[PDB]
Order: sequence, then C-alpha cells, then structure tokens
Amino acid sequence: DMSASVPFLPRPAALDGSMVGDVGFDPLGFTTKYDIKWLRESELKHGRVCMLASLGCIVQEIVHLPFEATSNPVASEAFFQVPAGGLWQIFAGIGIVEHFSNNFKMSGSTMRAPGNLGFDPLNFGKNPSARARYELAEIKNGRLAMLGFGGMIHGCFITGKGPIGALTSMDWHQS
Amino acid sequence: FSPVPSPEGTKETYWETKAPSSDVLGIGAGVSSGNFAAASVFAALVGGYCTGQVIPLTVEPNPLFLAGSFLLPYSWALHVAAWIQKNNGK
Amino acid sequence: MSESVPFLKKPEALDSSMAGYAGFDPLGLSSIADIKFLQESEIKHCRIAMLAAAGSIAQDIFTFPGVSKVVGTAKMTGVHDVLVKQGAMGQILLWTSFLEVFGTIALLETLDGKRAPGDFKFDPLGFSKNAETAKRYQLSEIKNGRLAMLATGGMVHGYFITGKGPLELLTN
Ligand code: CLA
Ligand code: CLA
Ligand SMILES: CC1=C(C#C/C(C)=C/C=C/C(C)=C/C=C/C=C(C)/C=C/C=C(\C)C#CC2=C(C)C[C@@H](O)CC2(C)C)C(C)(C)C[C@H](O)C1
Ligand SMILES: CC1=C(C#C/C(C)=C/C=C/C(C)=C/C=C/C=C(C)/C=C/C=C(\C)C#CC2=C(C)C[C@@H](O)CC2(C)C)C(C)(C)C[C@H](O)C1
Ligand SMILES: CC1=C(C#C/C(C)=C/C=C/C(C)=C/C=C/C=C(C)/C=C/C=C(\C)C#CC2=C(C)C[C@@H](O)CC2(C)C)C(C)(C)C[C@H](O)C1
Ligand SMILES: CC1=C(C#C/C(C)=C/C=C/C(C)=C/C=C/C=C(C)/C=C/C=C(C)/C=C/C2=C(C)CCCC2(C)C)C(C)(C)C[C@H](O)C1
Repeated sequence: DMSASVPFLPRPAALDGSMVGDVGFDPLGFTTKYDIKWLRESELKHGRVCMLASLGCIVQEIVHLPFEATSNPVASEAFFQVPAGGLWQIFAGIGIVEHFSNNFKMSGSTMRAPGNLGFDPLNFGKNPSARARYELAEIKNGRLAMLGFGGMIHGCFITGKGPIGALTSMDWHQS
Repeated sequence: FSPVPSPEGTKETYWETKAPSSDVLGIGAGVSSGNFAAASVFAALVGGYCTGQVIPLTVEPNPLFLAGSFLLPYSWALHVAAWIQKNNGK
Repeated sequence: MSESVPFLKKPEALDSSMAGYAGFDPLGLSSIADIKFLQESEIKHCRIAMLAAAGSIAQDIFTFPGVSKVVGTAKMTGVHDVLVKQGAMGQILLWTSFLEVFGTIALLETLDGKRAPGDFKFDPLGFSKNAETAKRYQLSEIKNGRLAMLATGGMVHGYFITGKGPLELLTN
C-alpha cells in the first residue's frame, strides 16, 4: 500500500515484502526500471567490499608490515606509496575471481539465487530458522559499512590522519 | 503510417469560427477578456517603461528593468488572448 | 459573491472544504494554475516562513556557542553572507535539497490527485487523532503561516532600512 519507511509515498510494486532486508525504501522507483535480483546482487557486492574496506582502513592505520610503503597511516596516501605491481596483481585477481564466480556470465546471463554465491567454507547457518537472520544481519551491516567507508575515505581526504585519529582528534575550539 | 504519438492532454484545436476555442489559451483558458485586456495594457506600459529606462545599455543594467522589459512582447500575446476571450463570451 | 470581497464574484476553483478558505482570490490566479499545486505551495511557503520568523526573533534573543566569533555584528540577511563563506549555509542547503527530492516525488503524487496536499504523515507526537481537533489545528497552521510570511517580509525589510533586527528595533 504505502511504504513503511517513507509514509507519504505509495509502496513500490516490485518489492512485495518478499526480499530480505526490505523496509519499502524505494522512493525513486529504480526497481521498476531494473531487475530486482541484479539490483540486490549489486547491493550485496557493494556492501561486502565496503565491510572489508572499512575494517581495512582502520587496520592499515593500526598495523603495518615490517616493510616500507605499507607503513603509511593514511589509506589513500598508502595506495600511492605501495608498488603498482601489487595493485595490478590484486586487480587482475579480482577480475579472474569475477570470471570464476559467475562462470563467465553477464547481467542478462547471470539471471541461481540473489547474491547466493554459496561460498561457505564454515557454514555458520546450519539451522534454517537461524538463517535469514544471518541474511538480515549481512544486509544491515553492509549498508552501514558502505556509508561508513565513504565517511572514512572522505575524512582521510580532509583530515589526513586516518580514521581513529580523526575521530578522537576532532577540531576543537578553532574555526 | 503508424500512429503518431502526442502528449497526454492533446485536444483538438482546429477552428473555423470567428475566434478559436478558449482551449488554445492553455492554462489561461478561464481568464476573462477584461482581465487579459487590463493585463495587456499593464504589461505594455510597464514593459515600455522598463525598456525605456535602459535604452542606453550600460555594463551595470538594473536586472529588474531588464526582466520588466520582457513585458512588452508578452503584452502582444495578452491582447490577442483578450480578443479571443471577448469573442468567446468570456 | 465572495465572503472576503463582497463586490467580486466567488472564485470558482476554490471551495469551502479546503482549509483556510476565505473565498479570497480577486485576480483569479486559482483558475490559471492547478489548485492542488497552489495548496501545496502555500503550505510550504507557510512552514518555511514560520521557521524563518521564529529564527529571526531567536537569533536576537540568543546565539549558539561559538557562533559569535564567526558572525561579528551582522544579523538577519547579513549572517547568511558570513555563514555562506563558512560551511553552514551550504550544509543546510544540502540537507534541505535532499529532503526536497522526496518532496518532488510527493508533489507529483499530489498533482495526480492520489495524495492530499501538504501531508507528509509526519506526526511524531500525536496531536491530530481526534478528527475535530485536526481541522482546527489545520486552520491554525494556515493562519499562523500566513502571518509568518507577512512577518518575515516585514522584519527583513526593517533590517534593510536600519540593520537593527526584529527585537532591537522594537527597543530602539
Ligand atoms: C576492499 C578491501 C581492501 C582493499 C582495496 C585494500 C587495499 C590495500 N591494503 Mg588492505 N586490508 C583489508 C582490505 C583491503 N585492503 C582488510 C580487510 C585487511 C585486514 C583487516 C587489510 C589489511 C592490510 C594490511 C595489514 C596492510 C594492507 C595494505 C594495503 C595496500 C597495499 C596492498 C598490500 O600491500 O596489501 C597487503 C595485504 C596484506 C598483507 C593482507 C591482506 C589480506 C586481505 C586483504 C584480508 C582478508 C580479506 C578476505 C579474507 C578476502 C576473502 C577472499 C575470498 C573472496 C576468496 C592496498 C592499498 C598494506 C598497507 O599499505 O598498509 C598501510 C598493509 O600493510 N591491508
Ligand atoms: C527559514 C529558517 C531559518 C534559516 C534560514 C536560518 C538560518 C540560520 N540561522 Mg536560524 N533559526 C531558525 C530558522 C532559521 N535559521 C529557527 C526556527 C530557530 C529556532 C527558533 C533558529 C535559531 C537560531 C539560532 C539561535 C542561531 C541560528 C543561526 C543561524 C545561521 C547558522 C545556521 C545555524 O546554526 O542554525 C541553527 C538553527 C537551528 C538549530 C534551529 C533549527 C530549528 C528548526 C525548528 C528546525 C526544525 C526541523 C524539524 C524539527 C524537522 C521537520 C521535519 C519535517 C519537514 C518532515 C543561519 C543563517 C545562528 C546564527 O548565526 O545566529 C546569528 C545561531 O546562533 N538560528
Ligand atoms: C536505496 C534508495 C536510494 C539511495 C541511496 C544511497 C545512500 C546510496 C549510497 C551508496 C553508496 C554510499 C555506495 C558506496 C560504494 C563504495 C564502494 C563500492 C567502495 C569500495 C572500496 C574500494 C573500491 C577501496 C579501497 C581502498 C582501501 C580499502 C584502502 C586504501 O589504502 C586504498 C583504497 C582507497 C583503494 C535513493 C534515495 C537514491 C532512491 C531509491 O529509490 C532508493
Ligand atoms: C559470511 C561468512 C564468512 C565471512 C566473513 C567476513 C569477511 C566478515 C567481515 C565483516 C566486516 C569486515 C564488517 C565490517 C563492517 C564495517 C562497518 C559496519 C563500519 C562502518 C563505519 C562506521 C559506522 C564509521 C565511522 C567513522 C567516520 C565515518 C569517520 C572516521 O574518521 C571516524 C569513524 C570511525 C567514526 C566466510 C566468507 C569466512 C565463510 C563463511 O562460511 C560465511
Ligand atoms: C511539535 C512538532 C511540529 C512542529 C513545529 C514547529 C517548529 C512549529 C513552529 C511554528 C512557528 C515557528 C510559528 C511562528 C510564527 C511567527 C509569526 C506568526 C510572526 C509574528 C511576527 C510579527 C506579527 C511581527 C513583527 C515585527 C516587524 C515585522 C519588524 C520588527 O522590527 C519588529 C516586529 C518583531 C514587531 C510538527 C507540526 C512539525 C509535527 C508534530 O506536531 C511535532
Ligand atoms: C537579498 C539578500 C538575502 C535575503 C533575503 C529575504 C528573507 C528576502 C525576503 C523578502 C520578502 C519575504 C519580502 C516579502 C514582502 C511582502 C509584501 C511586499 C506584501 C505586502 C502586503 C501588501 C502589499 C498588502 C497586504 C494587505 C493589507 C495591508 C490590506 C489588504 C489585505 C492584505 C493582503 C492583508 C540573503 C539572505 C541572501 C542575504 C544577502 O546578503 C541579501
């Protein structure tokens, strides 16, 4: 009927309440234009990268390898300091992993279950009742991570001190 | 050869009468002929005054007089709408 | 005839059911533009103006900690220039613009006629569940907003003439 998240606007037709992590929040109606499974797959993929990335930014400030250029406390500044060959290795690996994960399938070809890559080395969710709460947990923590990583990366651009240093050392008593 | 689309709200405007139907005035279809005639004279006088006040154009023209000068051509369209409404009994 | 202006005819588009109806539209602007759009705009203008008038008085009475260094003496419109240089005005614009984007979707729904104008279903604390009190509150909102629109213009123009600000000008 009407969206729970946005009370005034009508409920998006596509959602149906079925999908995990849905509160009716689609004001601009992207769902009508695009396939729901592809959209959710992008949202999960974006979130999973962001969760790893935010932990990485904090860890990069706190810990370093016993090597130069990996000792930088600023995430972006370290990206420049670290050798290009390593960045190329990761980028090539990620491309190979995308090819590996989808069995060489594009957006039309990929659409299987939504976001269910099925990588389960340790199956935390043995119980079906317990599962879908792990689903719910992943989506909410990933969304938080996407906003937090962006918030951190721009704070690194502005303050330049890394995430924890910026947070504790807020500018205090000066314009 | 195939149906030609038009925006929703397209209506028929072909006329062979003395004056066109008031639908040709769009959002101004309900305004009276007196109100267009008074707006016509008002826009003509204010537009002519504002135009006259900036005829020697400088590098600092008053923006209100520039904007008010656009009332002169708008008054032409206003008196045309006044003739249309007077001849439609409005 | 019109309840507000006896000599002129009653405005056709306007109806008694709508809140804040005085039958006042001498130039018939309601005929030219969709009434639902005009209702939504009037309510929006009223609420922005209400915040503006209260803020205008409030800035005279008290100022938030540390603001005084940034705003040396300027009041009303003058403060905006300094806070435009600093980040305050831009950050407000950004968040209001984000709100307005959803407001644009809401406006479309009002124009289609599906949704009643000016209602965002924002009642965090219940004040309008009676359905009799609701209408009185709505009339109060319209009249207070109209007064605040007139007030905001009145105060800012006094600032233009003298720079006093609303409360200071009253004192002297
Ligand atoms: C989106 C995620 C992301 C991205 C783009 C980067 C990118 C970068 N990291 Mg970071 N990192 C990340 C996540 C990420 N990291 C996470 C999650 C951790 C652990 C909490 C770390 C811990 C880490 C350390 C300790 C250091 C870096 C450093 C660096 C930079 C140099 C490359 C290098 O020397 O790697 C070196 C990377 C390692 C020695 C170990 C990385 C192991 C991975 C990233 C963590 C596990 C991820 C997960 C299990 C992957 C699952 C794979 C599965 C899908 C198959 C590079 C810009 C270096 C740097 O310059 O520091 C300032 C450095 O010293 N990273
Ligand atoms: C149109 C409204 C409007 C505008 C443009 C401004 C603009 C400004 N004010 Mg004023 N102000 C306003 C309303 C307004 N204010 C209101 C309503 C009040 C309380 C009565 C104040 C009280 C006030 C003080 C005390 C101070 C300012 C100051 C400032 C300047 C810096 C920004 C700042 O810190 O404001 C901060 C303003 C607030 C935190 C008050 C906002 C409160 C309103 C009610 C917001 C309510 C949001 C609502 C609860 C959510 C509704 C959601 C719904 C739409 C769905 C800036 C020029 C500062 C300045 O430079 O003074 C010289 C300053 O010290 N304002
Ligand atoms: C849903 C909804 C809508 C909406 C919305 C919103 C708010 C959408 C917000 C979307 C956001 C914020 C997405 C963020 C993506 C960030 C990514 C993928 C970054 C990954 C990290 C990387 C690549 C890295 C890295 C790095 C590491 C870690 C360490 C460094 O040394 C190096 C390096 C810098 C390279 C709207 C309102 C429009 C309407 C719609 O109807 C419904
Ligand atoms: C699923 C599963 C397993 C797994 C797994 C994995 C990899 C799990 C990893 C999950 C991770 C890394 C989650 C981390 C999310 C980050 C968040 C929520 C932070 C948001 C930031 C905020 C709120 C902030 C901020 C900040 C701002 C913006 C500015 C800063 O100056 C300061 C401040 C800090 C305040 C595996 C694959 C092993 C197998 C198994 O079979 C299934
Ligand atoms: C509680 C809450 C809600 C809320 C809310 C809010 C924020 C409601 C706020 C409503 C407000 C701010 C009303 C303020 C009106 C101001 C007026 C009428 C001005 C009168 C000034 C005059 C006549 C003058 C003058 C002057 C002239 C011109 C020049 C000067 O030199 C002199 C002088 C000063 C005399 C809502 C409804 C959103 C939902 C829910 O319920 C939760
Ligand atoms: C410029 C600038 C800025 C600014 C700003 C702002 C806040 C500008 C706002 C200006 C406003 C709100 C003007 C409103 C004027 C109202 C009028 C003329 C109505 C009068 C009533 C009439 C004629 C009749 C009334 C009537 C009576 C008497 C009898 C008939 C019935 C009735 C209709 C009731 C900043 C902030 C960017 C700063 C920057 O540095 C400079």
